[PDB]
Formats: sequence, structure tokens, C-alpha cells
Amino acid sequence: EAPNQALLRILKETEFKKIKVLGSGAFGTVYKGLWIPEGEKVKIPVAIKESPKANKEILDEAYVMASVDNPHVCRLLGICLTSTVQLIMQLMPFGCLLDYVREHKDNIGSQYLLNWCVQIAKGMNYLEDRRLVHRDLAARNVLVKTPQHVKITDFGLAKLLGAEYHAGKVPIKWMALESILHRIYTHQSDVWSYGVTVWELMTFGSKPYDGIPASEISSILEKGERLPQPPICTIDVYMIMVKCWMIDADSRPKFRELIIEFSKMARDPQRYLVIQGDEMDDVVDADEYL
Ligand SMILES: */C(=C\C(=O)N1CCCC[C@@H](n2c(NC(=O)c3ccnc(C)c3)nc3cccc(C)c32)C1)CN(C)C
Repeated sequence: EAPNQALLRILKETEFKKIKVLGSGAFGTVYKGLWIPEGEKVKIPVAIKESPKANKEILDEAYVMASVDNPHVCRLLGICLTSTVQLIMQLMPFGCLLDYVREHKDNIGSQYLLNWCVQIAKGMNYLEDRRLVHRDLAARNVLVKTPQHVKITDFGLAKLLGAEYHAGKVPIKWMALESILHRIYTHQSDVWSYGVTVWELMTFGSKPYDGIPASEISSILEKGERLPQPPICTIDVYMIMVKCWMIDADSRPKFRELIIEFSKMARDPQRYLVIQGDEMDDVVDADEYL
């Protein structure tokens, strides 16, 4: 009911230089680019994401992105209204945490793993405060700014609630039972996804329910079957994931409490995660351009 005073910044085609192509898929095309804000005398490294139905959707993704401000959520720097709609957002130099955990398995420590968990839990709790259900929380949708700093992305599904959301193609494997069965989406349904996300990291990017068709997941979870205990996980950690995968959504841990546990755990990570051998000129990062 609070009026959304977020400002939407329109950018000049000329204001920024499109460098390389970070990636092209179903979601669209992402480009590595530089943004020079006119008289500003700053260079901002950015990522530029590029039909009326297509244009409608991208703008709603912009509406959500502009309305958020958190050290653990991807920021919209502005939009460019050309022949095509482009979202200009802070460049995350290390891409998605999924590829990162996959590509750096042998050098990823328990301290990092446990902190990533805090950082996600934090962001998710911010989106909770902002009455916004993510609906698509995965390790692929969590970007790496620095290995010491991760931020939540992909607000294409994000739904801003007011005073259980009722709903296209969907993940299934990160989805909660009620979401699969009844398209009921809540912050606690995001807790399920967070649990799954943790499982992805503790397995160093293992595919959830590998070799199981999505049409089977429904009955599987109804039967009481869940994702197994990742080898690096002490029972203390696996229990947290197991609490996210409860049938009663009120029995799922609150994001504010997951922040607590994971922080307690990151105060001594080796007790909780058992990993083998655990022991150009005027450039400014967006996080410093306010
Ligand atoms: C995860 C895919 C993956 O790692 N990316 C997600 C989408 C494509 C871009 C890619 N990428 C970026 N992205 C951003 O900087 C960015 C910033 C803000 N919002 C968005 C949506 C994107 N930056 C990158 C730097 C280096 C390499 C790459 C690839 C990169 C990240 C796994 N997939 C399932 C394969």
C-alpha cells in the first residue's frame, strides 16, 4: 500500500559502449559493456540484457529491478529505449554461482560456501521485507560480483504481493509441492527453493533429481523422498536443507533465521562442512555510483 517512489532512469544509446557477448539464450542476450553517464567523468562496467509481448515482459522485469536496493540483489542502473528494449545492470564479472562452483570445485572452501548461503538468505529476506516473492531461486540465478560477494538475479518471475500467489514453463525441481500441485507461491515456497539452492552448492553444481522427468517429481516428494545428503555436509547442515523441504510451509525456516544459522556456522566452517584440503582509469563499480 506504500507508494513505489522508485526512479526509472532512461539512458542514451551514446552513453554506453557495448563490448563483448557474455551470453545468449532463451531469456535473451547479455553483453559486457561500459557506461559513461554524460558529464559524470566515470566509466561504469555494466551487463546489457536485450515483439510487444517480449517488450512487455522485459519492462516488468525492469519495474521490479528498479524497485529494489540491497547489497545482495542485482541493481537496474537504467533502461535504453531504442528500436529494442535494453536493461542496463551492474556487471557481475564471475557470472552465475552455479558455473563458478562447477568450475572451481577443487579450490572452493567451506568459508566461501557458508558465506554464499548467508548472502542469499539475506537478499531473500530483503525481498520478503519488500513483499516480493522471487518464484525462480536457483544457483544459476545467483550472480558472483566477487568470490567474496554474491547477488540474487532473474526477476522475470518475481511477483509483488500486497495486503499466496496464484499463477508458462517452470523449474519444477526447485519448486515447492504446493507450487507444483496448485501454483501456490509464497516466501515459504522460496524457502524450498533456497534449500534446493543450498543443495546445488554443497554438491558443487550437481543437477537436482538427476535422471528424473519433472512429471515424476510431484509423486516423489508426495512419497516423502528428498534430495540426498551432499558428502561435504555435516548432519547440522543437511538438517537445514531438510527443514526447507517440509510439506507444512509454516514449518519451513524463515529467511531471517537461516541468516542466523548459516552465520553461526560460518564462525567455524570446518565443523559444518567437510571438504578435502579446506585449509580503464576512471572506472567505478555501480555499488559506488549512487
Ligand atoms: C548460469 C548462467 C550465467 O552464469 N549467467 C546468467 C545469464 C547470462 C549472463 C552471464 N554473465 C554475466 N551476467 C551479468 O553480469 C548480469 C548482471 C545483471 N543481471 C543479469 C541478468 C546478468 N556476467 C558474466 C561475466 C562473465 C561470464 C559470464 C557468462 C557472465 C551469467 C549457468 N547457465 C545455466 C549456463
